[PDB]
Amino acid sequence: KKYSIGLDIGTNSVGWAVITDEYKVPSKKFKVLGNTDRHSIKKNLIGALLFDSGETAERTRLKRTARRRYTRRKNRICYLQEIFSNEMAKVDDSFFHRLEESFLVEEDKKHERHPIFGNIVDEVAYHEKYPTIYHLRKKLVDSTDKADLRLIYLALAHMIKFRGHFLIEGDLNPDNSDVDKLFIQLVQTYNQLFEENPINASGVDAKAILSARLSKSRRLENLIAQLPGEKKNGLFGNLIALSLGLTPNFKSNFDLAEDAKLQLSKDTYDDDLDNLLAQIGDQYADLFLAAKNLSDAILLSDILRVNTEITKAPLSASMIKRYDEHHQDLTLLKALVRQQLPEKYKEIFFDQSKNGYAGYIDGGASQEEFYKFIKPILEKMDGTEELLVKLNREDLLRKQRTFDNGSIPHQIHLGELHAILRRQEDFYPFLKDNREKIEKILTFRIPYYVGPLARGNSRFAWMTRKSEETITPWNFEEVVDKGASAQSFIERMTNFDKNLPNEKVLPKHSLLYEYFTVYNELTEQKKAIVDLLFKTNRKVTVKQLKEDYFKKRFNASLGTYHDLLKIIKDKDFLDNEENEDILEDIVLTLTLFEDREMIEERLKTYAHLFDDKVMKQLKRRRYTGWGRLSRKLINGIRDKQSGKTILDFLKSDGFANRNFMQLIHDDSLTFKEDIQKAQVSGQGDSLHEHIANLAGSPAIKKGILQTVKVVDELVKVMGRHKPENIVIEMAREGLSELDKAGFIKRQLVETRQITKHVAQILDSRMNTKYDENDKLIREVKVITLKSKLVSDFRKDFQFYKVREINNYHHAHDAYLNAVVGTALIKKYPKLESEFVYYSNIMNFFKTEITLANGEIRKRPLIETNGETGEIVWDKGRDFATVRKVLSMPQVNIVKKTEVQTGGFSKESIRPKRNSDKLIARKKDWDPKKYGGFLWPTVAYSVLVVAKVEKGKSKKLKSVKELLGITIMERSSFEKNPIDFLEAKGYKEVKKDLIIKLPKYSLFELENGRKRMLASAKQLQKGNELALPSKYVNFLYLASHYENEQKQLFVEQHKHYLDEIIEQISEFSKRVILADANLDKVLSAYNKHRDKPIREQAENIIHLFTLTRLGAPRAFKYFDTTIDPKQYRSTKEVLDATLIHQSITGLYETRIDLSQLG
DNA sequence: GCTGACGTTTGTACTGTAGCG
RNA sequence: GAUGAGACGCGUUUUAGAGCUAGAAAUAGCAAGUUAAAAUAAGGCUAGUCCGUUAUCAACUUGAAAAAGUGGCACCGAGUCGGUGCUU
DNA sequence: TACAGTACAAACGTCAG
Repeated sequence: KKYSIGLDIGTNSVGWAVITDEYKVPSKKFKVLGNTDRHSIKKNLIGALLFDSGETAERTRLKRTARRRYTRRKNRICYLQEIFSNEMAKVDDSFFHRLEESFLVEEDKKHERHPIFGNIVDEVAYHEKYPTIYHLRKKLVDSTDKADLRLIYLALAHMIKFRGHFLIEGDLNPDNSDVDKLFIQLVQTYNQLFEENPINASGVDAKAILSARLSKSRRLENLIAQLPGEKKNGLFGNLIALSLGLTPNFKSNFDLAEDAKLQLSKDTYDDDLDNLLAQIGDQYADLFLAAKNLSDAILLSDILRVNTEITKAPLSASMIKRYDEHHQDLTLLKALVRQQLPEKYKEIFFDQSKNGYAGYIDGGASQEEFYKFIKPILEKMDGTEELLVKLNREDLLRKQRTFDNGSIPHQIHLGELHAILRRQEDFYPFLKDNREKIEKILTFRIPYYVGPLARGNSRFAWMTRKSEETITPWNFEEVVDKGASAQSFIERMTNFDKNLPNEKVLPKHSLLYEYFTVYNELTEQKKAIVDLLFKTNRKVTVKQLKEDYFKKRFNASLGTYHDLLKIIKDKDFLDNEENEDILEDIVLTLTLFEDREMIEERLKTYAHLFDDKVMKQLKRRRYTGWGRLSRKLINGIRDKQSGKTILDFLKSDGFANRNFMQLIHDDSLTFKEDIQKAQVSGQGDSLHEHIANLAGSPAIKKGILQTVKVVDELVKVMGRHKPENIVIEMAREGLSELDKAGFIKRQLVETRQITKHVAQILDSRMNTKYDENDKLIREVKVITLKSKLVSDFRKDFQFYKVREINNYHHAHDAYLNAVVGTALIKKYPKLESEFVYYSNIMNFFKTEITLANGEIRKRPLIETNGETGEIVWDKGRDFATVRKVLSMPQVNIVKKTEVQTGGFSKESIRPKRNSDKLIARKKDWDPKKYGGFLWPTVAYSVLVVAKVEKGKSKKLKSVKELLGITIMERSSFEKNPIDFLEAKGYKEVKKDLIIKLPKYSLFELENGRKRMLASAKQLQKGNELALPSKYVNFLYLASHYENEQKQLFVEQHKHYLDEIIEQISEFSKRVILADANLDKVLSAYNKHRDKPIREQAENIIHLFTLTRLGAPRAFKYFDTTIDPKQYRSTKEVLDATLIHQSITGLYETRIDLSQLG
């Protein structure tokens, strides 16, 4: 007999349901394997697979980047120490070894305690002479003294490590460092985006309003009070506030519906800024870059404020003069305190937990916590005004290692490098011989297009070698094949157009992209409009359109047409038609790279077009990002009837215009057929490659894979017979004949490309037969549904969903996918070109139709299709079946058992203490002496039966125990489990009996109670409530008590509130075992029953957190908060029935673990 | 979010200890 | 909304930065403090200025692995699946 | 020889990241 499937593919679950011709689900009796006494189990063929959500590579990428950064940093040091190696070995033989084991305690350390000089006199006197490394650094710069080589090393290393940033290109000049010149460039950028309401920098001295001895807020308001055209709430004002490192609300400016807060000091500023630009435009990107550059410049004028000489180590000198300022302010504060406020001293300067100077130096407090502790203490205190104003301009008792040190360029460290090096060349000859080598060590940066410097063994790299020898800062220029590496960067980094695959996506400031998007929005008058307006200003207002042309604002812009007209300065060149592709490749070099030499090497191909000054400016220009479209989509394909391209149709289209999405979607044109012919993957792909070829989140792709697997298993069930229909939903998180048809399309048809891709995967998986001709035979037809059809079925037919009760709702939604899609496909035979891979198509389920006049019109109760004579939907019989299935108490819910993968532990390194639970950070490093990590991630648990040592008599006591293999020791456990377990103290373990138990491994124990494994030390809730349809339909309708017969349905059935509460009571006594929670709940229901039914229901809807599957989690009922009963034990599952579940969950293998021992 | 860290806060083995002249 | 490449700044951890004074003291008073080295997943071998947190994974039989293979039907009912009748 | 003194091992909240 024929059957169908429906699937509810969410980000966290895949509902699956099997339905016969009649919409009823089967219920096969499945075979059970293993040592239990149930040889079979009856299961309904409906279910949902639950799984933890597929996460992005982003955090792995961030970690990987950190790992490379640290490795290259201590190669930078190793290169330094190699250069110093022989000559240090003379000047102080053990010095680099003393610096190597500096982290060690004295018993572990082979050499002396004090790392620099060995002895306590010279090292203490180093620190007295130099309390901060910047004292040594400015000494070595200022002072031609023949200083001890150890000190040379320490300053050079404190610059080669911690070398600042590489954002300023070439040398340091006032055109890219002075706050004045840059504020001038920022106002030019503001006036470039907004030619309306500009401002003039001539009234504002950014060297003295900015960088003044006042706060961010004083300087902001002094700046506003000298701008004629602006005000502190406005756009330019918030840009300066942000530059000032304050946190403005640009949503007040762009009139955004959600809030939009920005702070340049914040570590997620890039994400927030990117959301801001998705929301406001792309034109703003050079405005915000100029404001970021201004923040870095005023940060540089604030940090570099000592100016006693131009060569005079200006960073080190300021860190010193700050130490001077800090030690006088600290002498002042301590004296102030102990003479005029004699108590409270200890909480400030000794406590070490509180946010005073104790916690600020000695403990864990940051400068902002310290300012929020100290401000309430300088307030209500006298004589302290000089300190309070230092705190107000955030200068009070600053550290030298702060969050602001990321403003420091590498040219500052190179000038101090060069000063130190060629201040001591004439005393150390190897400092002259290798000064170019050390200056390369700090200056060298691997370019963005070369990647990791692999030797074939990297997944990530593409670097191409001109020589087979070891890469270095010095030999990089010749051992890397830069050209081949950059061509490999070109070919790896180009993404591909999802509309037309295997075609490179354009740079998003491509000029063919610009002409296209302006024309697309603007849909010979077009030609006149763009030549007169869009080629003459960056953003055409509709007032200008009417005044300049209708007499005789638009989002889209030719901004790069304007940039190039500004930069290369001859207009007749950019309007010239054969000059498109030179310029397409210029914008492509210029968006692809961020390196000076690679841009210059590629622009050298064009050195004959433009003069070396504008070429210099063109290489100084830089663009970022990428569009969603390829030139073969915009201007390559062409219609076979009319004989023009998409772009030509955008330019001329007759009397009636079409948008780009219509040039794709239009039936009449041949673009859609060419696109759908091209949509397949080149030369094909595997299942896994195809899902990694889809356009979506990894969680959705995980759902798509679990969908494919539950389908392949729902045909491994019921004898390899394929389903006649598969219905898919990707979950949501008058009229003329062509308009009646458009309202059918509006109802029935998926707009989201991911689901069509799912239908393609399932189709190509299921359908594998062919004619004598090339014609496909498709044994399965794959249906894509839409949630509104389902949700209308749910809402209209009193058939409601409220997802707090149980995870059955995923399975019920897939059953709803199955019945709605399978009724639709036999109701409408001729419409299978319209959803397989009268106008309100949903009305065939209805009993009665309410018309626009108010009147009522009836339908047949049995609903049938006239094109076949087939019965399709028997109201009151299929409608009754679906209510049975939604009520039905057994639904297979499988939490996918998963090996936990991820970080070895939580990231924070905890201090040293006598606890055994600490995870050693190295193998040499005893946690009792060094500290270490905590909260290791259990990768999987393992059931071990063994002897272990017991008592002072050292008995070999036999134990069955659940041991947590952590992610760290998974590799060693899987290398040899016997010797790992023997090293864990488990003796003569039974190898054939060892049972691997990943997270969410399921056990059944008593009275049907199921409990599942979070870890060898923690368990989670298994079962869930079968509340029959009446109770769930009630509790939706009651929680939505606030059509009126639906309110009366809730004032009737009052007792269902009591019945639901006693069913959850019964159940959680049976399964949840949180007695004091049920007692609180039953007595609180007695306490609060006088609250309205609507309030009752909405609180009981939250109360199912008492029963929901998985982790115990806190919840509330009116005034009362109920805390989780955490199952931090595992002793019982050792004698439970372990269940190994199939990915659908139908097939089972059950191990009664009590039989093991 | 939710596994586990880290205390308190109870519940189990081992040695003492018992009015006496 | 996927993914990748180059740098930074901190943060943490241990160590070094002589503490002093008393006095039986489980440390009180005072003084000090700003910095640095090192490590930043353990580590791995093809030994690279690389790789190590994404994806993937119920169980059983073959297979180094890749991978393939493993569970009768229908009915009547439903507390998470229970029961009856044919069949091998 | 039953209970007392008391050194020792599971369980039960709030943090912690």
